[PDB]
Amino acid sequence: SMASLMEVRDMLALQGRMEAKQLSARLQTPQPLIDAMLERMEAMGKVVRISEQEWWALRL
Amino acid sequence: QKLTVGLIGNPNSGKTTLFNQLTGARQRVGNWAGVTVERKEGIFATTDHQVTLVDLPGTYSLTTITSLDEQIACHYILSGDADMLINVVDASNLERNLYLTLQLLELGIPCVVALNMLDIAVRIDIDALAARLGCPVIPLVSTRGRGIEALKIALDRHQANSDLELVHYPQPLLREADLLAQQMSAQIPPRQRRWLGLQMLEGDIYSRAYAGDAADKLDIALANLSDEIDDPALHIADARYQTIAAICDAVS
Repeated sequence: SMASLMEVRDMLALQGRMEAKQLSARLQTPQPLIDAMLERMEAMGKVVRISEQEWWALRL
Repeated sequence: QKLTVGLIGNPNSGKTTLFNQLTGARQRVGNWAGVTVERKEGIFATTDHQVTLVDLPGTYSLTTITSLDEQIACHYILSGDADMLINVVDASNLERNLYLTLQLLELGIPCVVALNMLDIAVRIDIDALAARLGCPVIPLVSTRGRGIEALKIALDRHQANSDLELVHYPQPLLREADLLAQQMSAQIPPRQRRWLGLQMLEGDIYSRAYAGDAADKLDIALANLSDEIDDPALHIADARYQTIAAICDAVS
C-alpha cells in the first residue's frame, strides 16, 4: 500500500491541475518519489507542467 | 589488456567531473557516429588495464521515444562495444537516478555503480544496496580524490552481474514480451531479447527498429493486452518504480 504510477494518473484524472506537494501528502507517499514518477510520465507524454508554482495535469 | 568502459549516468551528476579525474590529461574529442554531438573518449590506466573510457550523453533512462541521448547510449550499449560500464548515480535524487540503473542491469551488461558526490549528503547502507542490484557499488567523495582508486580497481575484477529478480512484473506483460522476443533473431543474446520485448511495449522506438522483423507483431501483441491492461506502457515503468521505492526504503 504505497503509491503507484497508475494511482497518480487517476489522481490527476479528477483534480486536474495539482501541485506535487499536494500529491505527495494526499497519496501517502514520499515527495521525491512522486517527483520522479511525474518526471517519468511527462517525458513519456502522459502528464505536463504549468508555471507562473509547479502544477501537473494530464496529456501530451 | 586493453579495456573499454562506457561511462553512463544521469545528467547533472558529475559524470562530467568524474570522467575528468579518471582520465585527467588525456582526453580526445570527436563527432558522434554520423551526427552533430560530441563523443568524448579518454584513456587512463589501472595496474592491470589501459582503460578506454567512453563518455556517454547525460540521460535519465534508455527509453527512446527527437531526444537522441537515450538512443545514442541505447545504441552503444547494445552495439557490444563496451566491455563493461559505469553507472554514475547521485545519492540525493536516487528515485530519479535509479531508473537508468535498473534498465542497465536488466540488460545484463557488466556494470559498476559510482555513488556520487557524497559530501552532498548523512549516510546510507551501501552493502545491502549493491547486493539488491547484483553489481558492485563504489561510493565516492570525489573532491578529495578518494574512492576513485577503488573504482579504478573495481573495473579490473568485475566479470558479470549477479543474476537476480531485479523487477517483479505482472505476468501478463512478461507473457507477451517473451513472445515478442522469440520473433527476433537469435543473433541477439536471449537475455537482451526479453528486455527489448519490454522496451518495445513501453513505447521504445530504437527497440522497435533494432528488433526489426518482430515489430510487425508489436501492435498485434499490444492489442492482446488492451483486453486486460488499461495501459501497458505505465505498468512497465510502474513495476520499475516499485522496486525503486523498495530499494530506497531499505537503505535510507
